[PDB]
Amino acid sequence: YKLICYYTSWSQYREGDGSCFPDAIDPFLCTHVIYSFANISNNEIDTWEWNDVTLYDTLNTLKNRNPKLKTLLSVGGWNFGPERFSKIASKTQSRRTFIKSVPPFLRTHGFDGLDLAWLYPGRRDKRHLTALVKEMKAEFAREAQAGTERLLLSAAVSAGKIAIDRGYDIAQISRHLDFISLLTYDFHGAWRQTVGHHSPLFRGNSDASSRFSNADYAVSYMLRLGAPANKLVMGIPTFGRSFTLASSKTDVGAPISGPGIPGRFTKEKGILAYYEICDFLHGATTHRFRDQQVPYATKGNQWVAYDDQESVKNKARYLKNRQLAGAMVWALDLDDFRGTFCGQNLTFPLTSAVKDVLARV
Ligand SMILES: *[C@@H]1O[C@H](CO)[C@@H](O[C@H]2O[C@H](CO)[C@@H](O[C@H]3O[C@H](CO)[C@@H](O)[C@H](O)[C@@H]3O)[C@H](O)[C@H]2NC(C)=O)[C@H](O)[C@H]1NC(C)=O
Repeated sequence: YKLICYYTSWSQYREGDGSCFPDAIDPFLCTHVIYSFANISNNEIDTWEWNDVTLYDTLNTLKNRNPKLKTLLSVGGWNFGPERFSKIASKTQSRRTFIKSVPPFLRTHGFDGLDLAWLYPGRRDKRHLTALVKEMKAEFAREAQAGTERLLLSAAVSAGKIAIDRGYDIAQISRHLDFISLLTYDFHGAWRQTVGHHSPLFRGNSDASSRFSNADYAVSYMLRLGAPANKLVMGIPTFGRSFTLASSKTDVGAPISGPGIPGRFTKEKGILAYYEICDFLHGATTHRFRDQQVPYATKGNQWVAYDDQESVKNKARYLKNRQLAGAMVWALDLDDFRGTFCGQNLTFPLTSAVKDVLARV
């Protein structure tokens, strides 16, 4: 069982305790840690924050306390134009230049692999996406000839039926990717105004349309398109999505006027870190969609959908019963990394819960 964990580079800037560096990571918690978002310039992989070289180095030293740890660097992300990616993949000339530029870069900074986070391929990208992966892996097999351990190659994929049908050739890229991470937590549309859970586990007996929006369906679909169970990694949120109610209605279906208010440390509308949700929970009413098996809390005119220890152990068991390769946790830095915000003196509550379940059988 794999436990891929993402560490986001821009979490250093957060004020107070909110600040997180490679430093705070438990060497023995995850199996793969993915440093989040490198850039591309002149069709060549490159750093993003000025001190990426120092943090790169800082993270890669964890491999000194734990030999078996493996780290990878991710390319793209949400603040990286889709188009920008799409331009590089279409022109074989500019694509080969990018591919040729990765090995070196990783070997120098100490990573054991690359992670592609092209955030959403369009109908016109599917063919090139397949080209990019295919060729990139060929490059990695060829470079292992130099007598060093072959670099890994993976990818962050959407879990939206429509998104997959539109831009991914799952059967084709499944064979060159070392492992695939399903973004099973972006389900409730950024578009419409209705309270809903972004990462539901199950269909949920009460609501006909868009059953395609839950981890279970996303997973069953990928297996059908051709992805091997031994390459799928299911995504698990370590954050919550907030909304500002537009009425005293709190139950499934209630009106919304927009995202929720900012977090004191997170400072971003609509999102809250797990440690912020821990402080928010005080004096809030909790609820739990029994059909989907996922939380939600309300307080004042704020309605928050999130994941606790139990909702997370649940997804972990599911993951196991379908025999998937493992779990993926988005943001170690959104988890209670210090462990001084959520009751129990434990550190990394959620990611640990996933790990305990994974080490069972
Ligand atoms: C990831 O890589 C991007 C592509 O290289 C970087 O971008 C830009 O490259 C230049 C420089 O900023 C931009 O054009 C600017 O350059 C000069 C400064 O010499 C300015 O005078 C001019 O006004 C422009 O700002 C381009 O806009 C841009 N290329 C694009 C956007 O297509 C980008 O900085 C980098 N991202 C980060 C955070 O490193």
